[PDB]
Amino acid sequence: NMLNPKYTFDTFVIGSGNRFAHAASLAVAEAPAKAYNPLFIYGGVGLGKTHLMHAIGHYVIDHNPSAKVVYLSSEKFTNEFINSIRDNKAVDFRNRYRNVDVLLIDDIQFLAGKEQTQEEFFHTFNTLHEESKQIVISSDRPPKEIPTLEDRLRSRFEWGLITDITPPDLETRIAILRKKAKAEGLDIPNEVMLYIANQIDSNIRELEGALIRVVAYSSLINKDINADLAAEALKDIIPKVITIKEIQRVVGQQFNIKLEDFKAKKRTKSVAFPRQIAMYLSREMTDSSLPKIGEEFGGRDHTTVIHAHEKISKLLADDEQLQQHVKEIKEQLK
Amino acid sequence: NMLNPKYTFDTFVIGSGNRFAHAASLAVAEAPAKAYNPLFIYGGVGLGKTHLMHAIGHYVIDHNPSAKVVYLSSEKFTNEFINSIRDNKAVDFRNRYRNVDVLLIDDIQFLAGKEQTQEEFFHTFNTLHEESKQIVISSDRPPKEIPTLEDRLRSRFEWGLITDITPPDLETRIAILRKKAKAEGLDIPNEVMLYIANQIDSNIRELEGALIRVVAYSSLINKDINADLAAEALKDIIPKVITIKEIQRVVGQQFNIKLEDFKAKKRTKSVAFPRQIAMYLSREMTDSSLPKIGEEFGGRDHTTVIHAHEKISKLLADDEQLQQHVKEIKEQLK
Amino acid sequence: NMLNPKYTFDTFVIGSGNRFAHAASLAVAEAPAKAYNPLFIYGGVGLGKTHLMHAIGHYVIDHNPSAKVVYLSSEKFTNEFINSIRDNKAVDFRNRYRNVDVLLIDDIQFLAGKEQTQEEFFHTFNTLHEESKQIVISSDRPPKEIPTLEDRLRSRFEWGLITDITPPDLETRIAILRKKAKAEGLDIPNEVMLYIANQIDSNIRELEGALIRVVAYSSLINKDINADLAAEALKDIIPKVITIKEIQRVVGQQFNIKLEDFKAKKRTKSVAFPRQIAMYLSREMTDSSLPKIGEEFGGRDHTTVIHAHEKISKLLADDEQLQQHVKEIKEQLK
Ligand SMILES: Nc1ncnc2c1ncn2[C@@H]1O[C@H](COP(=O)(O)OP(=O)(O)OP(=O)(O)O)[C@@H](O)[C@H]1O
Ligand SMILES: Nc1ncnc2c1ncn2[C@@H]1O[C@H](COP(=O)(O)OP(=O)(O)OP(=O)(O)O)[C@@H](O)[C@H]1O
Ligand SMILES: Nc1ncnc2c1ncn2[C@@H]1O[C@H](COP(=O)(O)OP(=O)(O)OP(=O)(O)O)[C@@H](O)[C@H]1O
Ligand SMILES: [Mg+2]
Ligand SMILES: [Mg+2]
Ligand SMILES: [Mg+2]
Repeated sequence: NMLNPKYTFDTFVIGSGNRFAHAASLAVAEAPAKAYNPLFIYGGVGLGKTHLMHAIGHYVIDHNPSAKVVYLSSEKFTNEFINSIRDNKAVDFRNRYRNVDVLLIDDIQFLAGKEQTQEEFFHTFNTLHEESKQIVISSDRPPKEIPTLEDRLRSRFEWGLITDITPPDLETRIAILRKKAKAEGLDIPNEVMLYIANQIDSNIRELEGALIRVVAYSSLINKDINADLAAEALKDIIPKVITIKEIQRVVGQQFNIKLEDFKAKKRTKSVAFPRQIAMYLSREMTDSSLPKIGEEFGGRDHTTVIHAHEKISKLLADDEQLQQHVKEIKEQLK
Repeated sequence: NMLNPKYTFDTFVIGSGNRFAHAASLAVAEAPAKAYNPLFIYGGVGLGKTHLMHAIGHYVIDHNPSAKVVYLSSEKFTNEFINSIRDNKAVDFRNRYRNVDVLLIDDIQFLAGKEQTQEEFFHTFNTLHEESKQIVISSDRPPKEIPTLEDRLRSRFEWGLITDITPPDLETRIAILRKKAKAEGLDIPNEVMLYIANQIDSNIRELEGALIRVVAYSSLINKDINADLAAEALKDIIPKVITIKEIQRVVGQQFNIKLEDFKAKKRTKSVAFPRQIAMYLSREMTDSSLPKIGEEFGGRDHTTVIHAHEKISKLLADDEQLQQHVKEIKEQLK
Repeated sequence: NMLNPKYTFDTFVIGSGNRFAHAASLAVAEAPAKAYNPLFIYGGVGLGKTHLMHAIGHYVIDHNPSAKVVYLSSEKFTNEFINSIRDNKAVDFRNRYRNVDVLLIDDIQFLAGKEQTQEEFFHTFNTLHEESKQIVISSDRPPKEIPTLEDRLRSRFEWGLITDITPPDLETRIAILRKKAKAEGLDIPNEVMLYIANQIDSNIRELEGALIRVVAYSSLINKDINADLAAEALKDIIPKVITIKEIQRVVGQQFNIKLEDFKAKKRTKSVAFPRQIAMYLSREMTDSSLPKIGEEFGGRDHTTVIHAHEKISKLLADDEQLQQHVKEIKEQLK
């Protein structure tokens, strides 16, 4: 029906970051409206929530064919709700959504900032929970930190079980890629697999994207996939952690002060100016503590750093030539 | 209809800079919504991304007349979306664009800075991907480079195939120019073809401008096209790499300091000043390493260059006569 | 409408400097949107660019009453665009300026420095060329040297034919004068036309103004126009080539020295200083080459010329009444 066939409990990879959410979803599928009537899922994007609840819907339909499992996104919920209001189809909207055996909702964050749709979902939740029906909600934030949410909805969300998804680690990244490769029907070396899994890790969508790009590049070049092939295909795609020494060398390449001049005790303006501009940049951009930064940068007290960067802010609040200088600094440092 | 009849697969010259993009585009045209749904071509200017998307549309419409194919630019998308919002026809906008079999969207970079429109296109993308429809996206720069793009949209862009287009080679430029001439229905000598293609490597949109200028000049002057006539026509149409030797000769033509004076070990202000002004000029307008430029400039240490160009920066941050002097220098060095 | 009855192809006098532009414009007029779609014409001031654009519009409207030709300036474009986006009526601005069969946009260089107006014109150009609508662009400088123009908009400017207008020569100046006089309906002796065309060669506009002044003064004096009356009428309206000999004579006059001792080998200050000032003036005023001026200076070496020029420049960089004397000398030479 309206469920992707690729998303299923059997095609889902279990890892440390999704074991709890997977187990809760499977328990809900095995015991609908009995174990966890409100089940709330939150996590990052590209982390497996839609896959998980498509798997729930598939499980429920397969084990029970009479069930009316409905899955949708909060965007479509609001669109249908408002169009029903505008076309006097409110009774039909209520009929279609209050009587489903299992309900599955994407990205309920979309409801934030919408008052009447939130009220209508509140009443739908109430009716479904009263009828001992099953409600499953996904989000990217826990219900505590969803803005513009009524306390009744916030308390309903926390009523049941709240599960979190975290970014996958290396073993499950390789396992996910292996599962995708085996489903597609391609043979690829472990070294290529590990190279991709190590080089790209922010979410999993980009993992599949990198894999399909490298296999397509190999197909075009008409050679089998190797580690060098993976490296050459995945070149325009490859975060740079900035260190205190890295920002020091950035400033000592742009304004190219010699390395030991910052540590010197010279009070002249020519020597001083790069010291305080780099001090302000490091203070605003790095997470290192103020005494620590003073320690590496000449072992200076925090008072000098404070005064220097404060006067730097004062001079950059009115003067624009150094403003374009500093925006270039922050453009070529990254 | 909305597709340029000239832009098609037959009129596209395959090279080493468009082979990967053309392969992905033709595979997508052969198997819409089955090979790589979110296809993402990006590249420079005048390179053929619009030609490629028009070719995809032509192929899929010819091989499947019933298929609903919509090509539009992201600017047109924003215009129509905002007009739908203001005219109270948003539902009609959703029906128009969410039900398309193949959606070709041009220059997605325009969505940078438009958060509501990015959300709308995010929802449209999700619908078109859930319904198993094809989405082809064009851009100037990779999705990780575009500013003010939500991580959801960036990850969905990077989910599918990503291809890039590079400027043509010289043989590719000659082949493109031959195809354009034979399409126009005229014969141009290979000497003229090589002359124009060797003169211009910017983009095909100016390659064809050069060819049309040559043909127009020949038609006016009532003489046959040859290399000399092409040179006559392209006098005012036709980048000069700036190197350290030519920078030194520019400064030795403006401030006319003799060649061996820079290499001299003198410490007088009159001798020294041209040395450091030229050194700062090169340092701000060269890609060569500081030790290399220092060795070239009399085999000097990098610290002396550092101090000299830094005092140059101080004297240019407050003095204006040398400011117009240096702007003249940079104007006439290029 | 917005076109000029006095600006048409019949009133245009074809010459060496506008034959190419006239032929390209006539081709565009005969076959709108099909021969040279992005036509770009640039030149000086008072040369015939707006005349040619109005002639193109006149021809198209005359041969095609169902043609929506719109002539406008860049200033009117930016005014209307900003007013529309301030009134929140941008949809009507777009509806007006993307449905024009021919767009005759003038003095496009005005768009320099207005980023969003440049973007709106960029989208307008894309929409108009994507639908096979003629585009004619006029400027005072070639598209390459229009500042703050993006590569995209410049490349669209360079896509088609680019023409240029050169200041007219004597025969076509006299032809323009004869045409203007015959259109006005007065008989003027050919000697008067030759006199005016000889003693005013700047553009059409001052030529037309000189003719108008001659006619008005002669009408006031109720005397038939002749060479002497034209001379008296143009007494108050009416550059010289600078000569090294003249410069030397002038400088020697101010600084109390004769003529024959310029090439003398005496190293006395009272003669060297005026000679250095004269050679500095020749260097910074004339295009004469350094070997040539050295030959005129009794075979002095280029190194000595360099040293004297640098010394004079540095000495003048610290004082102002030598600059005053130099300004007085330049005013005398003018
Ligand atoms: N074990 C796994 N954990 C997470 N994702 C997985 C796993 N195995 C496969 N995937 C893939 O991860 C991808 C992430 O897409 P998914 O639809 O789950 O995103 P999401 O974060 O839930 O977002 P949304 O709710 O907006 O759809 C899917 O294409 C899915 O096939
Ligand atoms: N490989 C090619 N063979 C033939 N013509 C080509 C090729 N690549 C580009 N062109 C031509 O270049 C011209 C301008 O390029 P085009 O508009 O197609 O690309 P683009 O600038 O990358 O696209 P977009 O405007 O969508 O960013 C077109 O007329 C097209 O025919
Ligand atoms: N070849 C020509 N023959 C006749 N008149 C000419 C010719 N060239 C220029 N002129 C005169 O130029 C006058 C005005 O100049 P025009 O506006 O055409 O030029 P422009 O200064 O380049 O234009 P713009 O208004 O775009 O800055 C017209 O009245 C026309 O008579
Ligand atoms: Mg999804
Ligand atoms: Mg594009
Ligand atoms: Mg003009």
